[PDB]
Amino acid sequence: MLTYGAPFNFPRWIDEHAHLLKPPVGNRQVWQDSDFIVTVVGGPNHRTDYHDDPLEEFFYQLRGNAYLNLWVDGRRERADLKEGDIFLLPPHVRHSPQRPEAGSACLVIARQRPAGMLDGFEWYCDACGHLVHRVEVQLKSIVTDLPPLFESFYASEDKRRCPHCGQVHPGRAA
Amino acid sequence: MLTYGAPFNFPRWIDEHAHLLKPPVGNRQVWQDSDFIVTVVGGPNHRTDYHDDPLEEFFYQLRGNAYLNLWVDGRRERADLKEGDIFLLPPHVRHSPQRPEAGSACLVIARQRPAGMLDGFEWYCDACGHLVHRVEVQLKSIVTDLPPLFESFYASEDKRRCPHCGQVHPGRAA
Ligand SMILES: Nc1c(O)cccc1C(=O)O
Ligand SMILES: Nc1c(O)cccc1C(=O)O
Ligand SMILES: [Fe+2]
Ligand SMILES: [Fe+2]
Ligand SMILES: [Fe+2]
Ligand SMILES: [Fe+2]
Repeated sequence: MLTYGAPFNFPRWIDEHAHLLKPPVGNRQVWQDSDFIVTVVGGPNHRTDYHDDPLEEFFYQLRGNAYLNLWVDGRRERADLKEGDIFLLPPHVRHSPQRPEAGSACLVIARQRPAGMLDGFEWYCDACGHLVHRVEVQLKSIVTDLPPLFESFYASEDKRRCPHCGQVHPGRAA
Repeated sequence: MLTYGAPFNFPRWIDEHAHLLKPPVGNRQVWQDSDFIVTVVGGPNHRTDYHDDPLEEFFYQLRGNAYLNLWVDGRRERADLKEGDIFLLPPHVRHSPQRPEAGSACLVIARQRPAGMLDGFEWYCDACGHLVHRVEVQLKSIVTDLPPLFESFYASEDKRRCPHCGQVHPGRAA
């Protein structure tokens, strides 16, 4: 049967769950236990991490504007997500979503990762740009696994200390 | 780098490629050679087949309305796709997309199938409902593998002959 239920109005669903799109991530999954992970992300969010997703991610900015901070070579870049843009992110491109606008909404689609395909979360030095800290995880929820991770980074000066220049990353106000 | 290029305006892309959304399928792939198969489908299309997709499919009806004829038990059903609806179709649910409206557009997202994960295309008897004909394929393009398949069904009375009641399926005007 229709395991994921019947079709429904998306604009109206987003209006109804707007109150639930909370920071740091601003996440919300539309269907549970499905192979496609379909989420709506709103603003304002708070992200200092770069995600290393080992699969592709699809974006469609439905309301408001946002941008992804990226590493493209070793260079800091930004891909803008103006209202109405779509974007397909290749695997492993480090990205840090910035969602400043209240009432913002972006459709974000990813797939369940196979066992032993791990996500990376990375922070980089503000001063020298060297990698400061990386955690790899077998992700089981993009909604409710993210903020505990950021938490233990923020709460610890040794994790935030650049191993190249010794600058201590600002953590939860970067 | 950004293999699939940078973000771009989706409404405008659809307007620009509207002339290309041709029947029977009405298909068009946004990015090539990617793991997510992201297509826009428009109308009017012409579909008599039921697709047995071994992975999930995501739908977001962006412009116009459409419906999927389904088999849910062994029962013929219809899930309507009114403008603005989203829908996640489970694996293997037989579906026949009907897109009657000109200037219609639906975002449809699927994944590349692994080797040896085959798609099924099926036709059913109008009179008795028995399965008339099934082809399994290792799909390599959802745009440009579909219509040749339908073609050899339509062009052949033995393929269209119900093995239960001997009724010959109407083929290319069903
Ligand atoms: N891209 C994202 C991710 O991988 C996890 C959570 C949120 C987002 C986003 O785009 O905001
Ligand atoms: N669902 C579809 C598919 O699997 C192939 C081609 C077209 C569609 C559609 O929704 O029209
Ligand atoms: Fe991400
Ligand atoms: Fe540093
Ligand atoms: Fe299909
Ligand atoms: Fe029959």
